Amino acid sequence: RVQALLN
Amino acid sequence: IWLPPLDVPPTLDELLPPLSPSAAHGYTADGWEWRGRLHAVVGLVDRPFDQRRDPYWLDLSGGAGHVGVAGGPQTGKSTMLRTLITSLALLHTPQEVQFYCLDFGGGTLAGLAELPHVGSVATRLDADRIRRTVAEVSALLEQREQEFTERGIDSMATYRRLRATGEYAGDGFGDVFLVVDNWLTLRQDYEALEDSITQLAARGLGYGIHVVLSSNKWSEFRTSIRDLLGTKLELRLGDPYESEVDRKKAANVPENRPGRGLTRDGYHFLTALPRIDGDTSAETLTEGIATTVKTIREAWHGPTAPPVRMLPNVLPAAQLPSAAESGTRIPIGIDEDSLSPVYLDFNTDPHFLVFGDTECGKSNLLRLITAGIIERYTPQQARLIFIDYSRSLLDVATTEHQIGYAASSTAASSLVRDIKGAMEARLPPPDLTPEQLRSRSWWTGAELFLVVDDYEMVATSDNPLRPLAELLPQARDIGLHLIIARSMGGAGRALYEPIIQRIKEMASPGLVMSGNKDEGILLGNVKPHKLPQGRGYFVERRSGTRLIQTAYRES
Ligand SMILES: Nc1ncnc2c1ncn2[C@@H]1O[C@H](COP(=O)(O)OP(=O)(O)OP(=O)(O)O)[C@@H](O)[C@H]1O
Ligand SMILES: Nc1ncnc2c1ncn2[C@@H]1O[C@H](COP(=O)(O)OP(=O)(O)OP(=O)(O)O)[C@@H](O)[C@H]1O
Ligand SMILES: [Mg+2]
Ligand SMILES: [Mg+2]
Repeated sequence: RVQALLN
Repeated sequence: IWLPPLDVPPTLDELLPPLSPSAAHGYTADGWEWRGRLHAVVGLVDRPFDQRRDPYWLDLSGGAGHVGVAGGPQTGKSTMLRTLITSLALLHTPQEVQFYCLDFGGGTLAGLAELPHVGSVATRLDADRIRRTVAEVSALLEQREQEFTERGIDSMATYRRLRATGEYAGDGFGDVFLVVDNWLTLRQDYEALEDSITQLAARGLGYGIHVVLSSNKWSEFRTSIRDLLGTKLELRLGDPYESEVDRKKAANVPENRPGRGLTRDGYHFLTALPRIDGDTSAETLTEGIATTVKTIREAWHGPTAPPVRMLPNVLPAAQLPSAAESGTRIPIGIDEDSLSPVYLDFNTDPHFLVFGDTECGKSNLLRLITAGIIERYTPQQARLIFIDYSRSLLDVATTEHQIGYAASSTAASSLVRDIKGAMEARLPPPDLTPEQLRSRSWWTGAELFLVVDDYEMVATSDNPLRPLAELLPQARDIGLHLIIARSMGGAGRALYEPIIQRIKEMASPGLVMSGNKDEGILLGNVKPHKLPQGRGYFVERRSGTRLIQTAYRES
């Protein structure tokens, strides 16, 4: 999940 | 046999009935049975064994619709053009005939600009107007080729008969005349407009589009278009060996008496002066015209000739199609060719690249596309990451889509690391059915849009984005998108650095704006030159290269 990975 | 050389040329009032102010046909021959039948008198003619000169008339309804004019320096080419236009203007209304001029011969057609029959005159300078004037008429031809077929319009004569009723709107035009003063100057400085105008002459006469072309020599016309000029008016020629009537007859044509010429039948004619006052002198020519144009303008209180729609200095982004009518396609501006919207499709091509000099509108374009993505994608469908050292994308980076913002070289490295890891996980496994590759099945999630402004200063020796270069051509399978803008400073040698090299290699869409030609070609076939703010050559290897004008987003 890109949404959780970077922040 | 021939009549002795005349000492003073005729004027239009001499060769026309008593002219009156009409309500409402303008200042014309009120009630004449010959008014508005597209015939026009252009002077006097001396046929053999005549003892009195007859009025020279031209029929422009039918095959002789296209007019060609030749002759050497100061032979009277430009004055003939002005006489033909004025003569037609005296026998017609602005709703019946329209004129669009490309003046490359002394710029003297400007005096007829205030005529309600004339909608555009372009000097040598006004390239933007020149290039657009032709495209305007070319678009009208294509419009009528479908308008006439969808309705009961079999011939052009039928169309005129319908507008003669006064109850027919039509396409807003009548008979349109494209006038060029120096065909040589055109095909030299506008090679693209040579073939396009030629195509207009080919099939446009049956749709009411006329070409009135002038040049120094007949040989300056290509055979493709020279043969299309039905009506040819040949004046005193240097090197009469390329005359279209007779060589020996042309060598005996009076020099230093401008207006004198030959017809295709070999008749001696003399160009009349574009006046309606009666003054047969030519040293009072600049002023004859003015009064005439004024009179025609005053007597006409109706619609004028439609203008050439120019590319706007500032194109409001509110004009471009909304997300409800465009879909995932993102409009970024309109093209010069047809003033139609120009879309971007990231489902067809993942990346996008911009080149432009100082304050040309690079950062504005990125704010446009980003806002376009925001408008069309939910944050669960597409997430945004900004690399913005100059902090120029603040207005569009406050959305929920944004999950990264790098304003420093350090912050960029911290993001690309999490980016490289996140995207490598989406790299397709070796064994996959084509349907799994087509639908992108093995991974579920959102698309990643990486927006980079001023790539020029993020591309140092230790470019923090370089670790992404190796997976850039794999973007279609992993859902990655790079949207990059760069300056022109060293842009040429910046085509070989790992990232731009691979982005350009993928034939990615992009445009070039206001660059210096010292930088050479960057995208496609266009060598950069100074362009206005927001304008650029939209290079796409599906639709070739097109000059477009990008939109402006407020704040
Ligand atoms: N019928 C005429 N009688 C007397 N003088 C004329 C006539 N026609 C043109 N002239 C004069 O000849 C001069 C040049 O005319 P014109 O501009 O038509 O030639 P041109 O072919 O356009 O020259 P260039 O090749 O330099 O553009 C004008 O200043 C005009 O006063
Ligand atoms: N699409 C457009 N049409 C017309 N004018 C524009 C357009 N976009 C920007 N401009 C004008 O150009 C100026 C500079 O715009 P912008 O900052 O987008 O260019 P830039 O490439 O970011 O400049 P810099 O190189 O300084 O970052 C603005 O003041 C704006 O008024
Ligand atoms: Mg001229
Ligand atoms: Mg900028």
